[PDB]
Amino acid sequence: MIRTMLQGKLHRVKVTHADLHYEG
Amino acid sequence: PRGSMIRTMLQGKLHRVKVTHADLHYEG
Amino acid sequence: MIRTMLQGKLHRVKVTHADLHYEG
Amino acid sequence: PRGSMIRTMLQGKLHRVKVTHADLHYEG
Amino acid sequence: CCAIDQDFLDAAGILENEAIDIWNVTNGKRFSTYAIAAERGSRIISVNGAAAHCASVGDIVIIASFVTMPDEEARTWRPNVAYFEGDNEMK
Amino acid sequence: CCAIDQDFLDAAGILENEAIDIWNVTNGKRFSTYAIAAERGSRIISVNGAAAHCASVGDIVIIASFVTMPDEEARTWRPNVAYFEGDNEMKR
Amino acid sequence: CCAIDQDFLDAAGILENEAIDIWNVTNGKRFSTYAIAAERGSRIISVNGAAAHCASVGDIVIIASFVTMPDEEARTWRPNVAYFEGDNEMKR
Amino acid sequence: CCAIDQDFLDAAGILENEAIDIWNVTNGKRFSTYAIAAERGSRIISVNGAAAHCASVGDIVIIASFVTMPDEEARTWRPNVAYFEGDNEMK
Repeated sequence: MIRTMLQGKLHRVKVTHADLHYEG
Repeated sequence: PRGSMIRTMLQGKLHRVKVTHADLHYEG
Repeated sequence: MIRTMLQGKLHRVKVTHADLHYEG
Repeated sequence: PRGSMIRTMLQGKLHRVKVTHADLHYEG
Repeated sequence: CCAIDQDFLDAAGILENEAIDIWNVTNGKRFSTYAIAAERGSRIISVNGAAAHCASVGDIVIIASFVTMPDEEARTWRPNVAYFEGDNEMK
Repeated sequence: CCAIDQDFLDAAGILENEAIDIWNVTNGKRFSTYAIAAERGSRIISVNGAAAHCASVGDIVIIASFVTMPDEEARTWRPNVAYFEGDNEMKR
Repeated sequence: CCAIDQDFLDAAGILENEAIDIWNVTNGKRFSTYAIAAERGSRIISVNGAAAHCASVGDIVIIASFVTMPDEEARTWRPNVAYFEGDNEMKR
Repeated sequence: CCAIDQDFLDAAGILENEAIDIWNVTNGKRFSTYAIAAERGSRIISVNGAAAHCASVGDIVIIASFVTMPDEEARTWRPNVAYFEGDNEMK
């Protein structure tokens, strides 16, 4: 049986930028 | 190899396509 | 590469019962 | 057998357990 | 969970204890839970537990399950679809 | 994440660091995170970090994990269910 | 579901009946459903059924599919991306 | 998507184009997207596209990826965790 496990995380980082505009 | 850790990856996307029709009553 | 595909569905069924109380 | 269709199934659950602590500032 | 007439589960290939998505046509809510069998013939679609916050009696929903397989097989894959009329009368 | 008494994890077959769904019976919120072990016998169900916006002390929740397997195995699979009452007492 | 011009599906490597995520840039709604093919050259993006509560004609969306693979393959994987402008014109 | 300093991706084992969950500690919103690399050293956590509706500059978030493996391996699995202080300064 196949389990889904946490691979990794960034714990409590701050969002530095947020733009609706992204083309990529 | 047996038991390898498997990733979920973006296969592909349609980037910034426009919705042309939106129908609540679709019977398919 | 492994794809996630629709296995099956019930199309437009009506909810006949709804109770917060369930123990099972 | 190779290429078999794979299901997602309920492995297990805690049914109707009560939350004892809820802490926004957890640093683990 | 969502209890569902075994006849409906049979037609759609959905298993007892299988993960399912429920998409509510009436109120737009979308959630995931697992399926349980209700009696065969009963027509029951019962939204139990926490899920009762996402649908009411009379709401029209779509219930779906998903499986994985390699790309080569997925290219010709055919889902199992059941269609309903009147009061959960399978056509 | 959600810290859970290790006895409860054992009973439900849920592993440390496993993905879990939490369905809040009290307020109807549904979210997914991962499990971490709390001390055996603590009877702790601690909703930590961002998840604290989705549950409060006293709320009744269902915590579930899902696995994948082939169809024939799935058709005979029996989930591990632990039932609770009172002071997070596991019903035998 | 979401009916999508078959040319678009081909360009993005998305299959009929494949699970897809739709992220609505216009209203911020995020939902998952499955893809069905619309006629080649129709340039249709039709949000059907319950999903019509999450998108409207004119809304700009991103439609994505995800696959699984082992780590070494994942580290060299290149997604299939189709970019659009104007009258759902696929940018070459 | 979410563009993330390559140094951060390296520490957490998260790959370019990998599915990720973002859980917003500030506003409680939870969503899933995929990761893209921002320059190494830049400290950037940029929420792009539709995702910009779910987080604002200054919000504190957790970014996570998940993998599958058999039960036997999962029993001893150890995730990769990176911890941050001040202004995205990795400790």
